[PDB]
Amino acid sequence: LQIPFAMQMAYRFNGIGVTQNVLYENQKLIANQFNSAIGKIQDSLSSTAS
Amino acid sequence: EGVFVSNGTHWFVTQRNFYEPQIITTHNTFVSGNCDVVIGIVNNTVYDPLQPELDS
Ligand SMILES: *[C@@H]1O[C@H](CO)[C@@H](O[C@@H]2O[C@H](CO)[C@@H](O)[C@H](O)[C@H]2NC(C)=O)[C@H](O)[C@H]1NC(C)=O
Ligand SMILES: *[C@@H]1O[C@H](CO)[C@@H](O[C@@H]2O[C@H](CO)[C@@H](O)[C@H](O)[C@H]2NC(C)=O)[C@H](O)[C@H]1NC(C)=O
Ligand SMILES: *[C@@H]1O[C@H](CO)[C@@H](O[C@@H]2O[C@H](CO)[C@@H](O)[C@H](O)[C@H]2NC(C)=O)[C@H](O)[C@H]1NC(C)=O
Ligand SMILES: *[C@@H]1O[C@H](CO)[C@@H](O)[C@H](O)[C@H]1NC(C)=O
Repeated sequence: LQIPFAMQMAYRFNGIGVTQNVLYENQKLIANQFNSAIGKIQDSLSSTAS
Repeated sequence: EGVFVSNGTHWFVTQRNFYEPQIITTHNTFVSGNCDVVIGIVNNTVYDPLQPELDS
């Protein structure tokens, strides 16, 4: 069933007991923290095989 | 507890796993802040069930 990704994340916030409006009011920050965090995965796996 | 949904002309709130449209009201919803913050918000009346009772 399709659902907009910002609304799928609002359901997933609401599932950990954080109210939906915490996402919609912080959506740019939450997206920046996510894009940054995947950038660290890419750097770590390039930096070391270990 | 639900999702906002439109049939193409009206707006309703429904539970997420079975289509059950309700009128949007001050019970079905909660406020947080002003209209300007949320990315992709829309405009509708929200019915307040007390107001017709204060009309008597
Ligand atoms: C919550 O933490 C985030 C970082 O995790 C803070 O976000 C930064 O805010 C400053 C301005 O105050 C910006 O210069 C940075 O670019 C922001 N970072 C990101 C990744 O967007 C945020 O300020 C913190 N909020 C509170 C209330 O403490
Ligand atoms: C969408 O929901 C409305 C409200 O339940 C449906 O009802 C009709 O809405 C039109 C205006 O769009 C009114 O003129 C009719 O009098 C309403 N009829 C009834 C039975 O209330 C509407 O049919 C629904 N569907 C669409 C495609 O808008
Ligand atoms: C949603 O409703 C608000 C409130 O009526 C609308 O904002 C006003 O729109 C008029 C017409 O463009 C402007 O003259 C006002 O200055 C606006 N007020 C503010 C505080 O911005 C808004 O345009 C509506 N949005 C949609 C998509 O219908
Ligand atoms: C949805 O995406 C389109 C581009 O495909 C954009 O123009 C529009 O402003 C977006 N609307 C909402 C409600 O996010």
